[PDB]
Amino acid sequence: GQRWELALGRFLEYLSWVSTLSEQVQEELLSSQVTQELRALMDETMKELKAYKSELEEQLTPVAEETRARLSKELQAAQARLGADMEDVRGRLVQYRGEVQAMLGQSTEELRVRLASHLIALQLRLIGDAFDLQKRLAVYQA
Amino acid sequence: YDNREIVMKYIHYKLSQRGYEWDSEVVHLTLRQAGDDFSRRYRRDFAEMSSQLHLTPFTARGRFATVVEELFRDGVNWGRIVAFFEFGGVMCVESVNREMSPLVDNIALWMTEYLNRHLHTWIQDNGGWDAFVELYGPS
Repeated sequence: GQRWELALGRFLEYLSWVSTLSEQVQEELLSSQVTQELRALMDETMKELKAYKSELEEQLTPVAEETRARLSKELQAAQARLGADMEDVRGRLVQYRGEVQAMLGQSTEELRVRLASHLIALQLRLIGDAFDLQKRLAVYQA
Repeated sequence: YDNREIVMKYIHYKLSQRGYEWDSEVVHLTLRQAGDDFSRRYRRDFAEMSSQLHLTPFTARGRFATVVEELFRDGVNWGRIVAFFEFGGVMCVESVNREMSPLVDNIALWMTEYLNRHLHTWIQDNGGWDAFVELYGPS
């Protein structure tokens, strides 16, 4: 239970440092090392998550099946949203990069306030999507 | 009807945690705890209204709209409405920390109607508000 959550906590913790938008971060954001790192922590989060739904499908033994072609389908889509949020976080920082590249490495505050807007929206939706899951990973298991 | 009250007490409560306070109760309680579980995943490996934006009295309606759109861009679930409540709270405590507060009443009327108009429809489909307490209650 608490391992795909830890991989997620490593994605969020790194994103947390990118949300600081420090001089350090902005210099980093003009390279491909921050978006490459985000994909790793995401492809780890999804790996630990995909291997954990399988881990439940083993000890999950009650198997009421008229509604379980609805159950797992609701959760196979509710993990589809988590990988979606983490892909979006990565893309929002690809757009920031391509935007400052058209400004010759420069970066306005109108852009950084706009990026901070999207990062906050994503952090919230990320946590909330992971909440709608961890609860739905206790109706599965219980 | 309901949603006006739910916002009132949730904003009420979000002042307390920042050394502040200004102007079926199992719903209000469960939502209060949900926002706490939610927020100590937030401020756990994050920081507060620290990942902030440039918030003036004139841009607050714009940042509220930008964030709330992207929050529900691709569907609605209960975990995101908690974020919507958490975000609305993050608005109000950034206000008094940045020297605004009648904004809070605006933010308060920027959450109610949005539940009333564009969220009320999804609420009754997945079981109404009493469905939220049934899924987040005895947990």
